[PDB]
Amino acid sequence: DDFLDRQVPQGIVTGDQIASPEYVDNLVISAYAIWATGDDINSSFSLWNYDVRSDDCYKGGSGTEDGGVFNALEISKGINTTDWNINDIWKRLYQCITRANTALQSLDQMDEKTYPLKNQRIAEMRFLRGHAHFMLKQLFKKIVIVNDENMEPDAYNELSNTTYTNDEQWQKIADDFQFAYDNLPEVQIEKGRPAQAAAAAYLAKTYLYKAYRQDGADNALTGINEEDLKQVVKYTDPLIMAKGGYGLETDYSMNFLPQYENGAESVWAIQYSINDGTYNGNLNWGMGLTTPQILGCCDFHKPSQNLVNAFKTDSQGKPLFSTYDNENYEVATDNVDPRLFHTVGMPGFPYKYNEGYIIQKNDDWSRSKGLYGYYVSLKENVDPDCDCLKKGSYWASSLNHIVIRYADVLLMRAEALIQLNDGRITDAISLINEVRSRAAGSTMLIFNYKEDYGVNFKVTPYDLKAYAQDEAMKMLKWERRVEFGMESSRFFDLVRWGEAKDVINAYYVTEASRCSIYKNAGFTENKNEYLPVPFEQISASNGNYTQNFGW
Amino acid sequence: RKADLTGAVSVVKVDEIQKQGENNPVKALQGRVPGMNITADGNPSGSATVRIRGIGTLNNNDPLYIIDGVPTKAGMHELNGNDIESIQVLKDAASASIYGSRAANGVIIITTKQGKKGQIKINFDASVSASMYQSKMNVLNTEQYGRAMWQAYVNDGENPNGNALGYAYNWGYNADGNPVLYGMTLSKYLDSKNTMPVADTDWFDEITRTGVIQQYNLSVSNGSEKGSSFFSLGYYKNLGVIKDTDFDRFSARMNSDYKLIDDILTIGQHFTLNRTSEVQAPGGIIETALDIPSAIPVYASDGSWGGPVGGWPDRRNPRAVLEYNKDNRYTYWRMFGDAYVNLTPFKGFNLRSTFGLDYANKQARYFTYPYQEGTQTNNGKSAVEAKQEHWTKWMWNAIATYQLEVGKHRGDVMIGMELNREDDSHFSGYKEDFSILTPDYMWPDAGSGTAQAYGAGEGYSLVSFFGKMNYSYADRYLLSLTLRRDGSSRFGKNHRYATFPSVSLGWRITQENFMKELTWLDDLKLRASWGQTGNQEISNLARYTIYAPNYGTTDSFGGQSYGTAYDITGSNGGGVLPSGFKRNQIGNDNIKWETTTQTNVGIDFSLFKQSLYGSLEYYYKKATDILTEMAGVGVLGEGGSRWINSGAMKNQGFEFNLGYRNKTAFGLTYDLNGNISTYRNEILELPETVAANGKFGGNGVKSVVGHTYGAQVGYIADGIFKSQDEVDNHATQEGAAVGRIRYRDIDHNGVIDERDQNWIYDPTPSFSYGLNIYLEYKNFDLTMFWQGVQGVDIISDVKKKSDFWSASNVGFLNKGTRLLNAWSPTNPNSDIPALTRSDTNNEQRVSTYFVENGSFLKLRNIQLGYTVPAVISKKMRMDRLRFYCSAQNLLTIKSKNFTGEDPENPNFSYPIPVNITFGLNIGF
Amino acid sequence: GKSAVEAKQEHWTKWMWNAIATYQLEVGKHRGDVMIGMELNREDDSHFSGYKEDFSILTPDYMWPDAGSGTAQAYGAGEGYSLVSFFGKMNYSYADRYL
Amino acid sequence: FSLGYYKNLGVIKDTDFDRFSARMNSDYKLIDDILTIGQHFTLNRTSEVQ
Ligand SMILES: OC[C@H]1O[C@@](CO)(OC[C@H]2O[C@@](CO)(OC[C@H]3O[C@@](CO)(OC[C@H]4O[C@@](CO[C@]5(CO)O[C@H](CO)[C@@H](O)[C@@H]5O)(OC[C@H]5O[C@@](CO)(OC[C@H]6O[C@](O)(CO)[C@@H](O)[C@@H]6O)[C@@H](O)[C@@H]5O)[C@@H](O)[C@@H]4O)[C@@H](O)[C@@H]3O)[C@@H](O)[C@@H]2O)[C@@H](O)[C@@H]1O
Ligand SMILES: OC[C@H]1O[C@@](CO)(OC[C@H]2O[C@@](CO)(OC[C@H]3O[C@@](CO)(OC[C@H]4O[C@](O)(CO)[C@@H](O)[C@@H]4O)[C@@H](O)[C@@H]3O)[C@@H](O)[C@@H]2O)[C@@H](O)[C@@H]1O
Ligand SMILES: [Mg+2]
Ligand SMILES: [Mg+2]
Repeated sequence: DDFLDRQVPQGIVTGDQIASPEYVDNLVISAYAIWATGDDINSSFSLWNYDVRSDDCYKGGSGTEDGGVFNALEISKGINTTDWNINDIWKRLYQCITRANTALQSLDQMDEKTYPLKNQRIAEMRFLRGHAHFMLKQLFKKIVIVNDENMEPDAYNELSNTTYTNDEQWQKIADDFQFAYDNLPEVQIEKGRPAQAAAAAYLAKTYLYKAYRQDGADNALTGINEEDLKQVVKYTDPLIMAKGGYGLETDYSMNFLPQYENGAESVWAIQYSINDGTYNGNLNWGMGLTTPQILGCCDFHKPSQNLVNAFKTDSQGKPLFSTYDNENYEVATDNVDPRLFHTVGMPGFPYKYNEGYIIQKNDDWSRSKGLYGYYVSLKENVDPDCDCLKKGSYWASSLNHIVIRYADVLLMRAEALIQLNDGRITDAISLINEVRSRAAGSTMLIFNYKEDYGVNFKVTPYDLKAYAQDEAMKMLKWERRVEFGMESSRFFDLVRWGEAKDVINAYYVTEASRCSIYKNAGFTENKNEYLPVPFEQISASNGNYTQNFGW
Repeated sequence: RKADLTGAVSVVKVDEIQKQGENNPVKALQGRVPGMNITADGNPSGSATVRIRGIGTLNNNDPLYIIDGVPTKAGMHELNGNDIESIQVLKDAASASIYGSRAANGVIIITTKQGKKGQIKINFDASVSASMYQSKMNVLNTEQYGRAMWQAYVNDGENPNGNALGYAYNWGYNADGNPVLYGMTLSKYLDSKNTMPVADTDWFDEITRTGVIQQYNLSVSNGSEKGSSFFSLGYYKNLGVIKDTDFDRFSARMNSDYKLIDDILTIGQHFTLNRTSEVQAPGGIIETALDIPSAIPVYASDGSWGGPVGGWPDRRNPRAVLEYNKDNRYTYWRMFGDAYVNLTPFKGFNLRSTFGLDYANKQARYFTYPYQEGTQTNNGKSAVEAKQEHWTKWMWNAIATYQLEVGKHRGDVMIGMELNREDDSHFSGYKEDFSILTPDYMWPDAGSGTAQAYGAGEGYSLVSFFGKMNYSYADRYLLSLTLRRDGSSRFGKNHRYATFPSVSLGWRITQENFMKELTWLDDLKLRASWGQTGNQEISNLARYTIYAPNYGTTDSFGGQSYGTAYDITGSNGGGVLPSGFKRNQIGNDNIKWETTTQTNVGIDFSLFKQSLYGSLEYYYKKATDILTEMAGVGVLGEGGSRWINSGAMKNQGFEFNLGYRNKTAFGLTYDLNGNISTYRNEILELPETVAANGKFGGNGVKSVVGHTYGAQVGYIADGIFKSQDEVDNHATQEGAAVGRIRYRDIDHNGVIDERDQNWIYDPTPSFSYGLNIYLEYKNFDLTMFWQGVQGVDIISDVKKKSDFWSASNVGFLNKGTRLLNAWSPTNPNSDIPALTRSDTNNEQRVSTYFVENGSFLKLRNIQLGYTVPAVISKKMRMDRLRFYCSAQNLLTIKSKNFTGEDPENPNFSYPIPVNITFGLNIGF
Repeated sequence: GKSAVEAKQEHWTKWMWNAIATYQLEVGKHRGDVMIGMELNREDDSHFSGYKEDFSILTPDYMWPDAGSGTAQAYGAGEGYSLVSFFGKMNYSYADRYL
Repeated sequence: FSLGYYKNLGVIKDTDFDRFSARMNSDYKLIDDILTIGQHFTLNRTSEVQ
């Protein structure tokens, strides 16, 4: 009886045909596309939504109710495990993981001689899976390590987040990066595919995060591992970076301009494209909410006054380590790092180096009517006349999101050298001085401000001499804060250093005066440094997922 | 005459159905059938949702309609309902199994009019109705909005003059220190450009109108001893209360039957062709009208559409949305045909071969005009979307029937073979960059921008072998045995076919000789039935692991398109990016039919010479191996959803129908038809992931297993705080203050957290009842139908936007009028929480505050008619001339606990208007 | 290696309304038929098509516009016309011999 | 009432034309000779490869 058997699936490919050798390359491309099309406005792979907990920025929008879960995260009060954003980001990151795993499973069943690039594709897929695992580990201390591509779906119910310890989970994450470094080519003709230098840098970052041990039930620092720091120093050697032709850009702003995409400092970035056959293009929809009110709506990701005061420098060109936040920065009487105007758009200054748009303290630039200030983030925003910006119900651009920057590699190397304390502090000081020298010369688009707004730029490298470990670490922290503002890494750095509680409490106390949202804010010592495991996931996998400490 | 005589069958009087004058015949019998819930939003079309015997499965629950022996599941709003002679609802699995393999959710049997033997009839029905918008939500005007904003500002302790919305408040303090408002003033223009003058706009009145409904039917019916025919024409038009929304329908039906030889070779056919053209309301139009403040003018200074400027909340102009949506008109051609041949080799043998066809063709052309309403714009985006959809279903049926009348033993043996075959397809073209921006010019050839092409197809087939045996002894003992073997293309070869038995017993107690002295008891019958039915209403691609090349061409909100296209080279596009495949679902080769076992016990009675009739039914439904689409575990990633037989539902229900018709000494004929029904639904088994995500209830907090389908868990609101002492004495919670909602401490741990939640919402009414009254007196007929629902709870979203300030995603939105009666030191006698601009207490959480008593009792239809005396009609050659005036949804009574209005539709769905209709019937 | 799909849809809808008034007379050997008529004809045509490229399996089951991964095109047009007629006809017969 | 099925396979391979047809005509006379209401309908489905 062929009555019930003529009909076949229409417009789809069955599961038994996806393993064919002629589709695997397609699947590889899939594993990249999920990193550009799998992020929503409230859950972006840049993780700016969950970085509002730090002291760098507030949460934009009309008010606190605009993203109430994110407001609760920012104030660290009234956070429930049954929140949609936490489960959503968990599910999206694991979706990326399983897409990479499917591509890996397709790759592993192919002959090496017929497909010469099997090892390189496998290394790339392992790199993407490790990147997703690393971001999950940053968001959640306890995660499920899905590193078996040849796993049946029915076995996925048997997985648990307590199978490996914290150190074991970090090692499992770093294994993929080690394999990628051992297998990735030195240089990639296609900028989308990661190179060996990117794998080495991300492996060094993973080892650096592994060094700050979080042993025990609680989330408190329990010591620094020397072997992890040695591995970091080994995998951050300047020879490896120079072999791939990576280095600091001549100007800071080129790291955040469409005209200078895929630059020397862009070690690895997510490739966002426009006019590519898509409905609106593979734009950065995750940053669509961050556009200012002049662009039309949602005014999200507004930098805080604390960051602006941190950008202020003294007469000697050094940051104010203790009196930066005592008084607000004054354009006429305070020396300022030039990096501020490449990061924060202050009122009375051109927006994204456009003289036709001037930021004002009115409703045209603020959606909350001064509740979250009038500062505008500029790193993810573009010029309104770019032609690279499109309206797809949310203003998004094709500017690439740089996951790894060479300045980050230098700062990790400096931090590892400082923590080692094996008579190599001067090398870290030299790296910090190199970063500061790069910052000082970054005035190719803001040179006229001195003769237009009375802006005084004063940045000088630190003198090369003997420095105490605590002083050098403080200077490294300040350089990281003033270098990676608005880049969604401040809270993770605070958690890794183990000083998140004190810094967050001080920020809450200081900003309660100028921001009412912090009136009842409070940070718990061992509860709010990591996002709780979603309650839906724990219910779905009974007796397998354990909630983080403090919940 | 029931078509089963031994099952739970409800016969609907079609004459009372046409009285309501509804386009959809199903919507007319909204509360006239026990254990059958009809929910209609109120749109111009008659589209409605039907639930028979409660919720019976975790899959599609629409019942299987049968028209002239052809089964279907499409709504009847697109078919002419004025040519129906009989309606029968088969709510029992045993009785409805023989009518198809899709009878798990119940079968509604609809018979079309046919020519009555030996006579001709023509009927012309005309009807003109006015529909008026009644459920007008009360929203704050300009002064009320300013007063509410000032109250919120002073309650929060902030300066009310910093609102930055043009409101300047003159205010002070009273003797007790409570703030008091003396007066308010407004800036003439909302923006510094003097382009948006301030105004007091009634948006609900602006977007609503008085709709006009027209109905014209003309039917002719032809009978003979030797054959028959019937031809009907119909036109319906309905303008909704919401502007630029309408629905019209043309219909033409032709039925015929011919008898050859003497009684052999009976060839018949029933065909109907319908053309429905509709413009629907945009999604959330009522929500948009409610949200936008009244200060925004309809038109700007330059004549363009008004919109928010400056600090006003970002909401589009509802009038502009309706104006731009008026061109999104879709045309739908429906085609329901059937041809059958019947052969009688001898007296007792019948062979029927039937072929039924259903062809549907939908063509739509949607337009996206550029709009600029203040700060609301789409960057001048103009686009056209031409969409075409085809549905083609055909069924072939073969029936062999034999009847025997040996002595007092009556035996009917029937066998049947049925094939059902459905194919669906759709495709659409998308174009952009238009210049003239008119529907005449917006065609894909005239575009000058990016173009997209979408297209898909699917289908399935069903095979059935069924048998039915009926035995009658002394016309007193009845036995029925039916057996079905059903297979579908949605299952694998191993689990393709399944067997379903059903048995029915019946005893006519009145026929027994031991109660001939009970003259009052005219008729009494006790029947029981136990049946099994199969359900397979799932996705066609259920057992396959789906990989699809989702390039990302489909529009997505928020950018979560999950497309497969990456600029691997890094050139910011400029061509065709490399693509791939993504997983949509994981295949499951072990899926099989879902088995629904139904046990029914009924008692039918008739007393006082067919004067007091009625029935009482009790049913127990148990659905097992329910085909449910479980989601992924969470680490399984995309495509982790798969179909599995891991479900279990239980439904225990009671139904009671009664009817009393009698005349009067002075010439009044009164007929009362009452009906009452109740049911309890429970979920016994459920997959762990399904219970975790809470798609069927529990809100993802607690498993819905062991509770009613759709039940919701939330907090408990124990009033509001009225003093600092009450806040201190109560258990600590975040955001606790004076005038805020107090939440009960369920576990008595001293702190309010996510663990202080309990079952608060149960979407099951205590009982639903209906009552129809028909009075005849001196050529005057009065019809009055009441429908009531008692014991039902409803989650109110309008309350969240009426009892709270700044409880929405964006602030400064327009709220309800009752918000003015909020708690304050000046007004302590109030339960509404005090106004605030910050939701520190997090009052948007699910709680008993938003749960309201939805019990209601409304007059669904009242009709007063006059019939012309027979002598005048015979003078005018008409056999019957009648006039009537009717009111639909005229009056309703609601519980005092329901703060809102229209308990039937307590949300932002389409409103239900009051219809005043005048009609005439001519029987030439 | 060019693979493409072209899904085309065309609709034609014509309707005519006609009114005829006829009178016949049989006076003696004179037969007279007088007819008048009013006619309206109304035709509307439309068509639209979608075009997709870059297919992999290359079978009719798989070739659908959603399954494509290349450049897409959209074509579409419409037209129509109407006709109005007022006509009259007179027939005269004498002795069934002269017409 | 008429039903019809036609199928033609051309001499050239992979070219064919089939057609289903259903026609229903009727007329009714009311009163004695006034009010003659009639109708003629036909529905056809032709599938062709050229
Ligand atoms: O998933 C489970 C659970 O999650 C819920 C709970 O709320 O939502 C989360 C779920 O929803 C998404 C939607 O993708 O995010 C919504 C979430 O994001 C927030 C900030 O956190 O708002 C984001 C901004 O979006 C805006 C923008 O509005 C407009 C309309 O296009 O965009 C343009 C700018 O390009 C502006 O001109 C326009 O204002 O609003 C979108 C938001 O608005 C909603 C929510 O009520 O409804 C408003 C609609 O009403 C209309 O009148 C009818 O169409 C329209 O005017 C308007 O669109 C809803 O439709 C949209 O989601 C802007 O207002 C916001 O600032 C939060 O406010 C919001 O909660 C997903 O990311 C996330 O997964 C529920 O879905 C569910 O219970
Ligand atoms: O809705 C999902 C499911 O419905 C199918 C199966 O018939 O087709 C429905 C398509 O119609 C869409 C928009 O095109 O929405 C429904 C609207 O179209 C109308 C027109 O009458 O309904 C069409 C179709 O749905 C019923 O109304 C449901 O009972 C049927 O009577 C009728 O056959 C109108 O009523 C609705 O507003 C959209 O849902 C679908 O494309 C499948 O195509 C689809 O899988
Ligand atoms: Mg790019
Ligand atoms: Mg408690």
